[PDB]
Amino acid sequence: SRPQVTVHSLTGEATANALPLPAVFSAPIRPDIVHTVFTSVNKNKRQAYAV
Amino acid sequence: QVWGSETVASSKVGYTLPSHIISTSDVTRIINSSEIQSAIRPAGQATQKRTH
Amino acid sequence: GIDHTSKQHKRSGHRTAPKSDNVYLKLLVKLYTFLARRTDAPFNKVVLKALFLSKINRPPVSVSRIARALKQEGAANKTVVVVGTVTDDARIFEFPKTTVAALRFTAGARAKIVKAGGECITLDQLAVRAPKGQNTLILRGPRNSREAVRHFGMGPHKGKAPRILSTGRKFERARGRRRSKGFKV
Amino acid sequence: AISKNLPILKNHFRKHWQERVKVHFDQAGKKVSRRNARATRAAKIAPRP
Amino acid sequence: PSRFTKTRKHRGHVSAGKGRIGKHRKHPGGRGMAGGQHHHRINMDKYHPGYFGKVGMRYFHKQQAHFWKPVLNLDKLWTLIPEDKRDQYLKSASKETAPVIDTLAAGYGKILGKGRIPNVPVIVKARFVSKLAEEKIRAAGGVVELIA
Amino acid sequence: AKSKNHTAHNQTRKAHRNGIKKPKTYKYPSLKGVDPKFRRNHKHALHGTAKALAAAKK
RNA sequence: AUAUUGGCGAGAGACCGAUAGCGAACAAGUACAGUGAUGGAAAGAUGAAAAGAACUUUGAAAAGAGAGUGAAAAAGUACGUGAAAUUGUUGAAAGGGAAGGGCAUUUGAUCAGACA
RNA sequence: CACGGACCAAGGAGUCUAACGUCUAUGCGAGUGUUUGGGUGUAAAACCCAUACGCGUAAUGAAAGUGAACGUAGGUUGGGGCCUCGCAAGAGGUGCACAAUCGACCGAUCCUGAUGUCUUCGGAUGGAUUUGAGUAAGAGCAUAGCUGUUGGGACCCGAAAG
RNA sequence: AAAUAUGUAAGAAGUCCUUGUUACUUAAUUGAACGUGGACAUUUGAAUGAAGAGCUUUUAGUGGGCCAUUUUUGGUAAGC
Repeated sequence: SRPQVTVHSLTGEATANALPLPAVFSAPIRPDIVHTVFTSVNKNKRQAYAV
Repeated sequence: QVWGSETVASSKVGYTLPSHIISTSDVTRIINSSEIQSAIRPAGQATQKRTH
Repeated sequence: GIDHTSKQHKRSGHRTAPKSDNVYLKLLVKLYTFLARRTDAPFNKVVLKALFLSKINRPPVSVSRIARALKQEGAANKTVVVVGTVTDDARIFEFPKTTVAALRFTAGARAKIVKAGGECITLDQLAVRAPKGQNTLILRGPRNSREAVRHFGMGPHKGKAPRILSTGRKFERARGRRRSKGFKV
Repeated sequence: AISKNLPILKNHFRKHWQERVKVHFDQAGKKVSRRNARATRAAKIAPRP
Repeated sequence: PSRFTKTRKHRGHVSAGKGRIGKHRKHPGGRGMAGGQHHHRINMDKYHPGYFGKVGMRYFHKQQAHFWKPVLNLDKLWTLIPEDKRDQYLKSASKETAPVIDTLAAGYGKILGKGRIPNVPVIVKARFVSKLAEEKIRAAGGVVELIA
Repeated sequence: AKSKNHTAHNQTRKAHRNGIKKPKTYKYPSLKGVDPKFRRNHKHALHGTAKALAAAKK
């Protein structure tokens, strides 16, 4: 019922193990909300300046 | 566990992964499926002939 | 030179597309431009305009209003369309089947309809089930129930709620509101 | 001074207020200071809670 | 966002949206609320009736904790039961098993009778109630217990 | 230092840029200024006849 | 627990970048002014390294021309780059109490684009 | 035959903040707001959170106080969309938002003032050319943005004065 | 007693017939108001046009005016 992502080993060599999707990836993709949230959130490690 | 699903919910108080306002992000399939194509008139031309 | 009977280059005064940068609502708009263009159904033209609408002009439709409208005669089996948001109302306790289609359902309204058995549907699903909008009720919601409309038309002898930040005695109950102090309104 | 239908406003900025502005840039710094205080107290002091 | 402003668009234009005749000036009608009785009287009448004068009685040293009495309507009474138990009590409407509701515990000092709870018995513990609330609850088979 | 006291010049142009519109009459106007005796009786009459329809038409 | 543009010690910035930023990036609270209280500046940059031009010649000297050092003196301590106003020389063009501009063409000068 | 301007460079004038309104976008939605603070941290970021508190869900009245369904939450007139008949024109049914209107409900005011009993308390019931910034199946809360308002050096420069 | 200027109307929220409610009114189920029900429809009740009709919110600048034809006051007149 979910696309069954396969797991991969450190030296390549794809494993015989497969896990379902956690549904975070079927969440909606909203570039506009990511945009607004990013602007406001990247303003938040700012440091004051003044003459 | 962190972000929730239809089964699990926990790790965020009353949080629910948001809900789609459209079942299919591909509109060609919807338009071309069966019933719309039944229910629509025939089409014309992508660019019209010029008259006069 | 021309004596114009009207203003030139006047726009229609109507929103021809949504301001929202929402990919999915633009996709809905694409679908319904196609349908209104190819179906000769008034329903889809209506739904297209209502997609273009703004938020205050898409006020939420209560599930109780849905029930009220399904208590119409011949309308229990109509799919109830809301181009907007369907909110819940615990003030009802007996709620019917209600096939309901809308952009957004709250958790409460979703739960309520699914618990009564009905189905909560997107407008693309509605299109697939109903290209001409067969067997439908469009439900708009209340626009002139707003705190802002409470204030429009503010003048003497019109009764439309001053703009005021602190309500009570000492705040605009005196002169102009009562004959004992000068005059009333 | 007075204009269209707007609410009557009461803003108390007629004193020398920008001689007494306090902006809380010290918020996170004081949080870290407060945590280190609690931790160094709980160390220095005892097995007490 | 300074760049999505109109000072940007008025760069080049002499007066900057303010006129060649008024020649934007500092306080050319006064500051704040100068003139409510003289030269802004028509503003204050029409859009602010009531502003000037006294109204009633003074309360020296008034607490609002005294007057704390937030209200609840019968149409929102059943919202005070957990949703898990609400259907349980709603079905099987039986005295000797009637729900109890701590309205004060929920944060409500008075209970009002707006509209039409179901015909189920309920025990409503409230400091105050209205007459129609009492009537509607007793008609639906409940009772109001008064508390402090 | 004398002024131009009064003139009604340009004022019809101003009034007609937005047009002298009729007040947009309606059916069922306000019964304001209408005699209270009539108003009371008329209330009781409307109540009676609407009651007749509600109490006869099944 | 709270305050803390002074002091001391540390770390940072969607800050300014030498008409900016502290008045002060420099022997700056200096030079200077004023009886005094007080007022109060301007001023950074050769080059990797002085390698800072040995030597000849002219000149009374300053300097110049050469030579030369140097990747470069189209870097010579009047020094990174080196705009403009303003000026010199050369060249070109026009000019009967202004010049300048627009449309259109002559004349002169200069200039790109193209046949597989 | 009004003012300023000899020339060049560089500099140079609607900004920020607190509270706000209209509109818009977004999030959740009869609720919303994590960021006072606590936890955590690859550290002044990101991540997580209890109790509250604010605004909203109930107004009205100077207050004491009281406090929102006669009725499928009313009737009428219109009303898009849908439903039925028809090939259509058109006919009927249902009709959200919205407009107008006659009503009902809540509070204030003025009246009527019953059954009763600290016999002056009580307030049923029924009214009205009266009145509210109300109800009549909630819409708001928060973030952000242009424009606009108020206080502020408040677009920049500018007094005589105190 | 004009000319010019001006109000109203030129029908669907209409006309016709029968008939309900009322606490108003009448000597009187006579009237008044709102109505049920039925009848008249596409030359539905002049002309022309209708670069869409209706509605709302918010906000800028302005709030020194001048000229001409015609009417007209003051003034001998005036680019008053």
